[PDB]
Amino acid sequence: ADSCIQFTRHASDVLLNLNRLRSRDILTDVVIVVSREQFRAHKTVLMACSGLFYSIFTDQLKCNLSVINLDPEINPEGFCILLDFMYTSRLNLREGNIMAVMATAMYLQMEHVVDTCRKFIKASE
Amino acid sequence: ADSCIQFTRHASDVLLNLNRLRSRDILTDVVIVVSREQFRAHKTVLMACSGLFYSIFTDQLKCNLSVINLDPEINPEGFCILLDFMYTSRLNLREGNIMAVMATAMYLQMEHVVDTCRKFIKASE
Amino acid sequence: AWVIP
Amino acid sequence: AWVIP
Ligand SMILES: COc1ccc([C@H]2C[C@@H](c3ccc(Cl)cc3)Nc3ncnn32)c(OC)c1OC
Ligand SMILES: COc1ccc([C@H]2C[C@@H](c3ccc(Cl)cc3)Nc3ncnn32)c(OC)c1OC
Repeated sequence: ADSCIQFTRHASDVLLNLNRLRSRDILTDVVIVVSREQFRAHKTVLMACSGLFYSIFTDQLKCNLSVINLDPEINPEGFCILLDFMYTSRLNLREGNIMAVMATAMYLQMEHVVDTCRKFIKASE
Repeated sequence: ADSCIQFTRHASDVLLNLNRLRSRDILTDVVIVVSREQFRAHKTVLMACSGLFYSIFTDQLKCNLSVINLDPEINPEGFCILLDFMYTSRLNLREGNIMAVMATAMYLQMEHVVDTCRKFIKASE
Repeated sequence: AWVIP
Repeated sequence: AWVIP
């Protein structure tokens, strides 16, 4: 219908609550392994934020896996920063992590993050 | 960190993508039965929007059910309207459905929806 | 909150 | 879009 009203804060409130479920380990259904580190998450949130996870979890075999191992070249802190961005909209971008964050965002197919990393790098050169 | 940047549209984009997963029946993990009607959804989105579903899916036995049957007094169209609100932030509130929407929102423990229903009813009296 | 979208 | 929250 074209007659709907909208609650402005709803999408933000949903994301806050999904991150609270992740913090409490409620209904997490996948572990992402990045070298020596493991991160528990919800497949639907990963798919909704990343083109790589969208492809993985729509594959008829990989959709059923409970563990996904990422490429060993992926930096765990870079992944942690991007997973926190997925669940909060906030990206902890710092001089010390920007190259790892950008490389991880390219691998995860997160173009908006890649774009801001490129802009911050270009401003310092 | 206090140094984060934020992507304004992220939470809205996540919700649009979760609703696209629901439309395509991707990774839905529960069927909600309302009298003769069935609705497929994602438990995490329901929990993030409703106090009743938060209680159900944090219960150690009910968290594992793949079908949840609602009270027979719940109107299926009222539930459909609220499920669409959960996944889109938009509530199709009309003179013809407001009483059913309000009763369903009280049962699902969705206080912001109950509040706007009460305001619209009060304005017409 | 509520608005006309 | 990006902002300072
Ligand atoms: C409106 O068209 C589309 C909308 C959404 C998707 C994908 C995108 C995918 C995604 C990719 C990259 C990023 Cl940064 C974030 C999310 N996640 C997703 N969840 C549900 N659907 N979709 C699409 O890819 C199939 C679309 O056809 C181009
Ligand atoms: C900051 O404190 C809390 C934040 C969130 C929740 C619940 C609320 C619950 C919910 C209830 C009602 C509505 Cl309208 C929408 C959502 N959904 C949820 N997903 C994850 N956590 N929570 C809480 O309930 C345990 C909180 O302690 C009061």
